[PDB]
Amino acid sequence: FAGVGERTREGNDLYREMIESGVIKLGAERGNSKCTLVYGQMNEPPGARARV
Amino acid sequence: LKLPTAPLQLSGTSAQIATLLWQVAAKENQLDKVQDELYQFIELFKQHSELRRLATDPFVPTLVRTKIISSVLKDSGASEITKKLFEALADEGALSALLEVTVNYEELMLAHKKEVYCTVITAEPLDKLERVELTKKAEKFVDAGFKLVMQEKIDKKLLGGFVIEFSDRRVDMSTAKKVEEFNNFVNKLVLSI
Amino acid sequence: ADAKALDELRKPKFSSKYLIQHVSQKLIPAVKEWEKSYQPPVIHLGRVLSVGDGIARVYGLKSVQAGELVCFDSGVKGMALNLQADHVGVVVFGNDSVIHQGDLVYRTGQIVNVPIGPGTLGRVTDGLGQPIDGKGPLTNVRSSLVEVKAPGIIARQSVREPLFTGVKAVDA
Amino acid sequence: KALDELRKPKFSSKYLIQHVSQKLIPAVK
Amino acid sequence: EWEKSYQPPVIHLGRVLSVGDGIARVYGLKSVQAGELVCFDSGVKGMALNLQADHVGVVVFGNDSVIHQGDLVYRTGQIVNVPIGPGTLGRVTDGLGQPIDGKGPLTNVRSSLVEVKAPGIIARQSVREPLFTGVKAVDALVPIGRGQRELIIGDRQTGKTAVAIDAIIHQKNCNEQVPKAQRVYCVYVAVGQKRSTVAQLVKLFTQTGA
Amino acid sequence: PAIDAGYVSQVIGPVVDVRFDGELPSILSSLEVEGHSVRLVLEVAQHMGDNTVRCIAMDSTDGLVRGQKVVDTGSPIKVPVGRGTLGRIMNVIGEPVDEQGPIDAADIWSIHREAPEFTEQSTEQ
Amino acid sequence: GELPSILSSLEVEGHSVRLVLEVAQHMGDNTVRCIAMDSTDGLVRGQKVVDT
Ligand SMILES: Nc1ncnc2c1ncn2[C@@H]1O[C@H](COP(=O)(O)OP(=O)(O)OP(=O)(O)O)[C@@H](O)[C@H]1O
Ligand SMILES: [Mg+2]
Repeated sequence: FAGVGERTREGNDLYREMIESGVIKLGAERGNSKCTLVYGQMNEPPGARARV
Repeated sequence: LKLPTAPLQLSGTSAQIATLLWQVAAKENQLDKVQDELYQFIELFKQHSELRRLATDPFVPTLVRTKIISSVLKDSGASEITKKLFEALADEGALSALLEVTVNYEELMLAHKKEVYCTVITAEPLDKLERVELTKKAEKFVDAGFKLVMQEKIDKKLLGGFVIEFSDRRVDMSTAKKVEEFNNFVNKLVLSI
Repeated sequence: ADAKALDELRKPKFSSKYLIQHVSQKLIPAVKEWEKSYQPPVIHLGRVLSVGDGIARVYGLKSVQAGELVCFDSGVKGMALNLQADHVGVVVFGNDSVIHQGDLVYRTGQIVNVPIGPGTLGRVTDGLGQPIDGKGPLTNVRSSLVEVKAPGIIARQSVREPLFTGVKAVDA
Repeated sequence: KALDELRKPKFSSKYLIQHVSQKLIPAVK
Repeated sequence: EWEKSYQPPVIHLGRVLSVGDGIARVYGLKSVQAGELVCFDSGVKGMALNLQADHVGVVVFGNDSVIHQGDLVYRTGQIVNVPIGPGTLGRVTDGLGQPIDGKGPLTNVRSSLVEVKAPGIIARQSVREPLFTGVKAVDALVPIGRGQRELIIGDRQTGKTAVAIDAIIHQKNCNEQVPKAQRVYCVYVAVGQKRSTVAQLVKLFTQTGA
Repeated sequence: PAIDAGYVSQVIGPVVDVRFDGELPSILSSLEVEGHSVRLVLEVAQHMGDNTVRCIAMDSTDGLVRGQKVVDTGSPIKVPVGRGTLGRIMNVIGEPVDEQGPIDAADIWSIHREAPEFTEQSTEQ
Repeated sequence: GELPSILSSLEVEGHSVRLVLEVAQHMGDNTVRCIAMDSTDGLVRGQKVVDT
């Protein structure tokens, strides 16, 4: 999931709802995760949102 | 009127002052008195910070900037071409154009002693006969009564022959490229038969 | 006119010093008779080159940070938007009719600040934190930057508590 | 480098040579 | 005869002044022609488009990331050309004729200029013979002769390629039935499309036989 | 340490010009700014022409002074890739922004590459 | 000398009608840009302008 210039609240919502879905696993079971998140959300300067 | 022809045609607004400076210094036969007086002024800006304040600082008044320059250049036998140029560049605040005029004054001067620079790259260092046979090749690459100086470098990536480099063109009569220009001619021709 | 040809003019190539030695003894007498016509030179302070449209172009200010409060000698604040090679473009927090060409621009050394704290509670301030309610300066307060970056994903949590508007259509 | 302030000139006039030519030509004998 | 008539050309050089956004401004190159292929020393080609008095503006045929300030750009002496001939049939080339289908070099082909003067009044004759599209809304209502430029204009996803593809596919069906003199050889130029869209079209054209 | 370490020449918002005294960085190279409060990397966008590059800041530029030392990393922005990046949150420059420690990486790939070639496409629906 | 402030009034010395200029900006190089309150026809470069 590349979040490019959207809400940071929505980045926190997806991240938290993937932890309770088991899509993201934290700690020593990190390797059993299925999703990686890249976030360049709408508070970033326009260079960071142009490359994320 | 009638001014001398400048040898080179150059760019604008700082190279255009230098070709006017060359033309009034070619009329007066002062082509090297004006040149080293430029070279003195290049050195004059390096040592005196209040002389280069008359070229960068925008808050220097123009009545000050043309009176410091005129009352400093009134003696020491400067060319009338020079002290008229420098009050003209101080009237308009164009004293910072002077590094760029001096560079374009050089290119007009070096094309007046048709001396053209060079670089010859060969495979191994030359003989004294390999030197003499090569200028006979190389002064047919300058299209007037020009003299080539030379600069000799070596590269065994070349398999004999030479590469003449003129800083705006090169000519490669080296046999390392004559191999490649031979191979691609016969790699093109067997595909045409 | 390439820089290969311009950086050859670093090293001296005159071999004749009959005008270097002459004007080096007449330059300092020449500058000395024109000193009440020189504004004093400016390196770490600033001097206004152009002012108009609510943007000042400031010569000097060699060590302004990008986007910091500068202070004109009129007392007006500015913010150094673009640092350019030759000038600094500042945007004037106030009326540009009181800034002139030639004015000193002082550096405050801080990116744009407002007073924050408990003592800003109760007050009517302007767009820069200066109070306009007339009841004094702000006390019990400290300066904070106005362009803080928002907290990231891991610094947040879900929205759980209600903010009651008191408006009936809204809170229903 | 102390001469690097003068490497880039910019002028207040597009017609700078038309003033320079009005002072360099009468420097000729 | 090649070796007895052989002098290497002088190669005129140029220095890259500035480079960015696929444009390189070049100092020098004083004998370059307008619209001439240049060659950067990074291997990437270029075309000299506006020859200004102080620099040359070069549009870069490729990624401008390999070009630096002060790089050597050499002129090739030639206006921009592509390989023409029957060896281009069946091949997928790029915008300068270099093949991108991975089937080797273009054999049996000849380099010709891409900017040719169009044939004038005395070189034409009347468009009289039909080009059958195979699309019956076209061949009945808006029929197309041979030598006629016809616009397919419409919004997105309205079937403009499908009219064009069916003209190409139908020529294959017609080329198997006519004598050798009147056979239509199609060229499809795909400008600015996806590469997946183009690989779907050469898959359709291989499967149909077109 | 002197050459291939340029200095900030002008700052206009997100766009920084750095002047390098010799050996300019390539276009798309990453440039670190020394002495900033946060890690400020700059991606080289243009060569301006007088030993100056024009580059884009990946973070805020409020705080940049016109002499600030800029080191070149000699490569584009390179981010951690692999199966070690799964379950992590990264920002634009590959830093973890989820406070879960450093991202162990199979490789560190640059974020700039070309498209796959025409021979590399797959036409299946 | 010293520039007039922005919005200051300038009177042009010697003109058929009283011409009042209002300073709009400081252009740099000791120049102000002004908007005229009357016609500028008949105005000569180098005419004296008095700052009020
Ligand atoms: N004659 C037709 N009959 C049935 N379906 C069609 C016809 N023409 C096109 N389509 C369908 O409509 C879709 C749009 O067609 P097409 O790709 O030709 O449009 P286009 O004008 O090329 O659009 P664009 O180039 O903007 O994507 C295609 O998926 C195609 O399958
Ligand atoms: Mg289409």
